[PDB]
Amino acid sequence: KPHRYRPGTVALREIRRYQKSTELLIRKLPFQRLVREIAQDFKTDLRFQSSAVMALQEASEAYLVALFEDTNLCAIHAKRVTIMPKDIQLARRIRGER
Amino acid sequence: HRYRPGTVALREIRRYQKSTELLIRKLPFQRLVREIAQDFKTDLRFQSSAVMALQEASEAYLVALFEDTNLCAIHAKRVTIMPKDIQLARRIRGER
Amino acid sequence: KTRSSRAGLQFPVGRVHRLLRKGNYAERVGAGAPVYLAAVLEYLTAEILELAGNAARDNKKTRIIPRHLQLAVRNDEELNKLLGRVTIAQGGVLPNIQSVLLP
Amino acid sequence: NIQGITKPAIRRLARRGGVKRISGLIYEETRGVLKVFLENVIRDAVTYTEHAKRKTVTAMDVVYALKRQGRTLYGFG
Amino acid sequence: DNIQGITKPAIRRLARRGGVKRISGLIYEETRGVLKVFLENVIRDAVTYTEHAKRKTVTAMDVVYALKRQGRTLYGFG
Amino acid sequence: KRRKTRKESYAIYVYKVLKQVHPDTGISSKAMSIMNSFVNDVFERIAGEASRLAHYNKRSTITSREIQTAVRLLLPGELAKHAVSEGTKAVTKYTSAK
Amino acid sequence: KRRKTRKESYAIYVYKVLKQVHPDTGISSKAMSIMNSFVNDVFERIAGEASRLAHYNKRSTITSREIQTAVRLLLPGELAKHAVSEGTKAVTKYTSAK
DNA sequence: GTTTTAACCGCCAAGGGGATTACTCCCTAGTCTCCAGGCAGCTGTCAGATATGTACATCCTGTGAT
DNA sequence: ATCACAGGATGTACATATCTGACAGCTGCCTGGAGACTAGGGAGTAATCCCCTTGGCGGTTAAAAC
Repeated sequence: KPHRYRPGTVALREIRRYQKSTELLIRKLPFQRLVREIAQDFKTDLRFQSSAVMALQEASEAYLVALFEDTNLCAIHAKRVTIMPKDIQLARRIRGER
Repeated sequence: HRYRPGTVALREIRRYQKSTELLIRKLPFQRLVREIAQDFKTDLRFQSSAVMALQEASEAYLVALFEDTNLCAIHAKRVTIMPKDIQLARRIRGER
Repeated sequence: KTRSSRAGLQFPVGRVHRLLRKGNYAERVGAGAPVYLAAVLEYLTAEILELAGNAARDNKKTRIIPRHLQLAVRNDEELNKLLGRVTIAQGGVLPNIQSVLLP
Repeated sequence: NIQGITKPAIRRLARRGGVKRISGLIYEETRGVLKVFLENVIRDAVTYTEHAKRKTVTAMDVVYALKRQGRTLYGFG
Repeated sequence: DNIQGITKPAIRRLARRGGVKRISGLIYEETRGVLKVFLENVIRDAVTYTEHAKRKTVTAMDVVYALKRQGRTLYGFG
Repeated sequence: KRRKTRKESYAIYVYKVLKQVHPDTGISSKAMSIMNSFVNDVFERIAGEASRLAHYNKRSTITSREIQTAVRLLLPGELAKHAVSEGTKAVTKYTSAK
Repeated sequence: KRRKTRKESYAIYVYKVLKQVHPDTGISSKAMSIMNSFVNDVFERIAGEASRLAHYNKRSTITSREIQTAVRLLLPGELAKHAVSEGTKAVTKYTSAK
């Protein structure tokens, strides 16, 4: 019988690891491509400095982490341990983004 | 004759969303403002317009907070607001 | 003799005065205003640097990194309130796990 | 004087906010929140008044205090 | 179709850093949409700043100013 | 060939303060940039508050009193009072010297 | 017999605009005060955005294009484009006249 | 639904101080000159990143047991 | 028959040795800050007014309390 951790030990291990670490969690090239694709709609033939993309990635990851913390709080409020899109919608509505 | 438990609540909601006058009595709120300001500076005087502005701001803030609290209560499959709903709303807002 | 030395400050009083004059803040800038602002900036920098150095020493490091600054800011209540809407690059987040999620 | 914000007043404020059913423990929490908010706004207003060397808190002081906290209020100057 | 570049493991890692223990399968599309909206706003402000400067390169300072205008001040990039 | 145009930063002053508070602790480039940005942000906040204070009182000069009120309005609790004490000490010493 | 001091307000211009958009429609004193505060707030917002735009680009003059960029940054979409159209039309007419 | 109370309103009265005006002086903008503090540029070296192997920490399931 | 350990497996914290590149220190220089004056008006201060804030007081009843 192969060893198997129960469903939630590895999740807590990941939580601890990614809260101890500080490196960016999104791949750099896909994020740069997404930024360029979005910027295409505002002005054609735009160039980007590397520091600009790094700052955009840092801000986006910080915003997503804060939103996920709020989503976790909302899901815990509903006596759940699973985050759902309704939790994100409630968090963004209370924050005042919707 | 007795209305069922919730008809009068909806009636009051409609009445107070139609209306625009302040919902807190003027004198108790003025006394609270003076009591709070006593801890910052003594022998302070207040203009009537200042207290009216404070009352308007406080009532708007409380109404928005109660809207968020109602949303939180609905999120938890409830129709009754609880202190934990207010705490969650203030925590998501970034006040506590 | 530098104006910073007169006030016993390490931050540049003259540079702060020039920035106040050339910052489009008021028609005139007082003499003591740059001194007071330099003192306040130096005090805040000293507080954050002391807390960050404590964090670095707790992490067995001798050089302050953004993680130490983030830990120092978010662990101090007043500093967290001051920088509530500020994001520190490469600072990460605090190790906070909700009690309901623990085994 | 915090007790001057009576239970019916808090109920009316909740009704304006669309709340249909109110727990009995809402009132103390609402009083505390209102006290904290008023403490912050009044502290800022008194600071503005003291800087002005005035002894009367004006409507403009309250407006500036609210605007500093991202709560701009129209209708008072 | 670069929004799919933000893969499911990336969103899972971001949630883990946020403290989420269990993630629904519909979270990823909502997260991608929210990220797209946020990036659209920030990039729009940054491109406005760049165009006002008569430049063709979006700089880090433009991004910092855009974030500051939206109340999301960023430290470490000037 | 040609030296880059000089860009003024608060690096040396932050380093001096760090050596005052931690003689043996150093600082990284990213941390130094973060400290410089923090100093710039706080300077902008205090200066803007002082300017608004002067405008509200129909004054044309920013003095120690206006900055002090800005500090009291912007810094929370013990930070505000300690900054006030430090600044008043600095101003008193500066006026006592010359 | 002490005449009150002159307090400037946008009341007459708001009244003229109201008569343009609604001839048989009035405005109360409180609503007029609210509109005056709105005009003042938007003026302050746009002027501050233009000032920081000029400072960022190391310029000492607030021009039409700085105000245009401030309007584009601060207004939400269709409002921004219509405000830009109105501003450009007014500036063109003013330049054409004298 | 019933009982209580203080909010509100109308009125009157006193005076604290906000606002205005006049005067004057001293504090800061402005200018010129001078010099040294800080910035760009090099450069050496040691703090930390990277393996690398190891000693626990912890989780999980079987299992003996009172 | 449901509950504490036994022990195996996995992961992570912990010495230890290399090495490197980023940080701290030294140097030249130039530009911005300091010294030394003058002009002028912004602001500090005194006098005054009146207004607008505060205090009180009685009656009504709507609202608060139960």
